[PDB]
Amino acid sequence: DLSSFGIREGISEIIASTGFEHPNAAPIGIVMKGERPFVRLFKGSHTWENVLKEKCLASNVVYDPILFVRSTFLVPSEFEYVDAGEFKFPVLKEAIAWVVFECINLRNTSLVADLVPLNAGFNERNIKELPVPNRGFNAVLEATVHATRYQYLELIRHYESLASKCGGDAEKKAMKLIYEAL
Amino acid sequence: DLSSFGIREGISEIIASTGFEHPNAAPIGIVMKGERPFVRLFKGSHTWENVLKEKCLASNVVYDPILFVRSTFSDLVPSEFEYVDGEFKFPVLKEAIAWVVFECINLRNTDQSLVADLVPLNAGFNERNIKELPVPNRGFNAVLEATVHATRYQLTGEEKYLELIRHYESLASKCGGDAEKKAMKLIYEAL
Ligand SMILES: Cc1cc2nc3c(=O)[nH]c(=O)nc-3n(C[C@H](O)[C@H](O)[C@H](O)COP(=O)(O)O)c2cc1C
Ligand SMILES: Cc1cc2nc3c(=O)[nH]c(=O)nc-3n(C[C@H](O)[C@H](O)[C@H](O)COP(=O)(O)O)c2cc1C
Repeated sequence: DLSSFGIREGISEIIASTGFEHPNAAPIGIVMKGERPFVRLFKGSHTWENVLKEKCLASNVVYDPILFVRSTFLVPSEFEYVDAGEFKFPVLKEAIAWVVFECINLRNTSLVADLVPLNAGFNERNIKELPVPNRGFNAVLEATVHATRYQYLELIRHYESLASKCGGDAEKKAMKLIYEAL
Repeated sequence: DLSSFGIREGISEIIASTGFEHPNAAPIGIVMKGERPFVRLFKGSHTWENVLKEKCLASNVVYDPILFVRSTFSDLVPSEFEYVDGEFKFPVLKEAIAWVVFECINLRNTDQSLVADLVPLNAGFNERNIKELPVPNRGFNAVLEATVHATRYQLTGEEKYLELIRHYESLASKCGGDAEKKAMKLIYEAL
């Protein structure tokens, strides 16, 4: 039941892990519009390269804005390996919940692929506080989108003030990290 | 532990319930920056009037964008609330994920706002209301922003705001589910 692992109606903003041979993480929206979940991957990214080669991707639900930003620009010790068929596949140690997916029906449009769930897990250890809407966290999320597009600088500058007004220390540090990264 | 009930560092966007004698709900940001949480209420609102008289307010954590927009632009009906416990009961939302009843203290005017610190009196969790895992969704986030800009459009009349609402409608349509798309329709109807 994908809903329990954060894969929900609309576009769920998660951190996608890929790379059996070298783990990689990057924010990705998984889309759910009534049928199988699917992804639309910008061509050229390591996520795109990994899905083409390996046809596997895992979702990682993350509420930490620092992790979102660091993954927009993670080292192997940050990943753990979980069962994906007879292979093991990297997910984030700090994931609240993960689902490993086989990527199917690959088609260029970006690269689009539908997702078939292989295995899923929940990390009780990782939920310490109750999630609550925070416009500062939302602002960091909008900044990472523009950062990725930039890879826009003017736009990132605006979100900074919302992150500073509404964010906690973690949102403020994440926004600092974006500024440093570019 | 307030973080267990959704009162976290920074400004937590919740729906505040107030009104011993007639329950009222409205989106409000509770601010936490190292000490007691506090609220900055715009003068003249129903939440403001109830805090002034009663000095009590409850946070309600809500992930439903429909309830956000309805509480912003409408009156929730008394059947949407339930009563929880010092002496006297106090209204919280039945659809709240988690609620905290606070005594409002140190009421002070600054600017065109009433500021109050918050001392928790009681708190609860509604297991029954968590059915899916929360996940960041830019459509939900767009609904939140659109509600802010819509209130400013009512302020100020500026077209700058209708243009922003249209951009957020676009994200709600792309990224949201059915609930977000319904929420945006309610914003439009309200305007
Ligand atoms: C919140 C957010 C959502 C994103 N969603 C997608 C997406 O669904 N598809 C995509 O290709 N890129 C998406 N991106 C952009 C990628 O995260 C970005 O290009 C990333 O840095 C690629 O890194 P990689 O080469 O390691 O895969 C998103 C970025 C942000 C911050
Ligand atoms: C996301 C969001 C956050 C808000 N935060 C506050 C706030 O913290 N303080 C405040 O006075 N009004 C805030 N508002 C505006 C009130 O929600 C709005 O004026 C509401 O209509 C008040 O209704 P009431 O008269 O029933 O109190 C916020 C609105 C939105 C949509």
